[PDB]
Amino acid sequence: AAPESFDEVYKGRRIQGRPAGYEVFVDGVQLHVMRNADGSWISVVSHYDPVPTPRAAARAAVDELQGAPLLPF
Amino acid sequence: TVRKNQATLTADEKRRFVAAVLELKRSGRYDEFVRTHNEFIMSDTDSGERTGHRSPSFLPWHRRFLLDFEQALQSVDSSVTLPYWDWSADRTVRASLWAPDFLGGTGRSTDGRVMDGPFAASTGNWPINVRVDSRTYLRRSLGGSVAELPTRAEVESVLAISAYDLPPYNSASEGFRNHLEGWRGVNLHNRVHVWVGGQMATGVSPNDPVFWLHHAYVDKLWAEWQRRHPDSAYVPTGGTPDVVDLNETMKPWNTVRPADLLDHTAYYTFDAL
Ligand SMILES: [O-][O-]
Ligand SMILES: [Cu+2]
Ligand SMILES: [Cu+2]
Repeated sequence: AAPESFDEVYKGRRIQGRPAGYEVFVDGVQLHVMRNADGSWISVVSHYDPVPTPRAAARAAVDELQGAPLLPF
Repeated sequence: TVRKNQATLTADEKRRFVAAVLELKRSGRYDEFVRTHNEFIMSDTDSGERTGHRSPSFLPWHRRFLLDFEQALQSVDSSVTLPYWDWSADRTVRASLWAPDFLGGTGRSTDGRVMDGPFAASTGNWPINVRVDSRTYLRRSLGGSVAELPTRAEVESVLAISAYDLPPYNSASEGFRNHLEGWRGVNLHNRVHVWVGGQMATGVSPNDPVFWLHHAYVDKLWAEWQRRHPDSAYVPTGGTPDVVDLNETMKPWNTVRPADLLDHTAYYTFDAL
């Protein structure tokens, strides 16, 4: 089963997630994310650092970006 | 071809390595290595085709990727070889690796920007082009996101694992390859990416020249594992969906197999193994 969708403003940035196998967006720009076999998640800007959920991966991307626009993949 | 511990390079060898890397950047060749690595880490998945990461071919794939990069360096200066970073030994920000005559240091706290060394954005010689984070300067936060690099005792515990890899041949596996990669256990290779931070924590991690020195030491650890376990070898050995078996070719080259890459000494030796 895929995780639930989410939508919130995190550190001033709109993060959205939805099942697709799952998509995340940061201010409307899609962010590559991936699920590991143990159920953890990573994003392309944190791709060696598992976190428990796609929202956690989106928040890790906002933390990584330090305010900068994401560019599309 | 001898791959040397970075800590041992002469000032001349550091100068020549840096100039060769800067020339691959200026000529446009460097950024295509960055692009190839990001394309594989976005496509390598635990339940589908997986080649460069989270799979038994993680190690031969990165061995061939580093060989391609070393050959490109040698096309600029034939005396240059890839050095390796033993992060178990050279484990602080004071390491000579991070000095201004070599890779430069950590980034400043506000925006992660590396401010010294030859790859600092202010030099004009190290544009970050292939990127996901839109910022165009090299960034690092050494020890920011995880507090310690692996220790020698931790590396030893992974080296002692007898099986090369095990079904299901992905990030959930037991065995040496996944413990070295780091998705299970005390975590060697992934933790080093996270410890450097900046681009090294992302799919475009070859944007930092330390990428190559990190993976040259990972590659050395494979060589040490083999010497510890001469009775053990690459697996799987045929018929495995979505996984590169021993005698199967690997993308993107298509013309080389794990079997062709197990013996590093056909291509280089280490200063000490
Ligand atoms: O290997 O990144
Ligand atoms: Cu991915
Ligand atoms: Cu990688």
